[PDB]
Amino acid sequence: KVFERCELARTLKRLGMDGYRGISLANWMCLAKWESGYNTRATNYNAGDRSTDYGIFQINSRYWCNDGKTPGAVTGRGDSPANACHLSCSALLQDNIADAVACAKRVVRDPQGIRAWVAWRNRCQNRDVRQYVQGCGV
Ligand SMILES: [Cl-]
Ligand SMILES: [Cl-]
Repeated sequence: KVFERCELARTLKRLGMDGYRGISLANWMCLAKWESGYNTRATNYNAGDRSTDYGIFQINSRYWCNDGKTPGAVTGRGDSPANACHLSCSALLQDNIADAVACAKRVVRDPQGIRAWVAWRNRCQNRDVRQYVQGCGV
């Protein structure tokens, strides 16, 4: 699904993203915009490390969801960082963003917070992001 700007804004608000782990709704808006153009079915393969970015927030398969084909995990068990969101990557390609939202919340629970996405740094950090939520009634 390709969300309209204010429609997404109202949806993220309802899903409790405003101020989640200190991140304003405008920053979440800035992130989705640059990551997918508000497209839930967006995917990007990284030839470089053999991982894929899924969905509206372009969540990577190396750490956050399982797609079975990305190299990198434990062989056996113990201190296991893989599929942190406990979801099939497919779940991040649905029109309903509840799962993508829950996963994005888990991502920012780590020290880097919203900095986990390089695009946020290049395109949103230290910028006036009010434009993304203006006139949406949020
Ligand atoms: Cl799933
Ligand atoms: Cl799975």
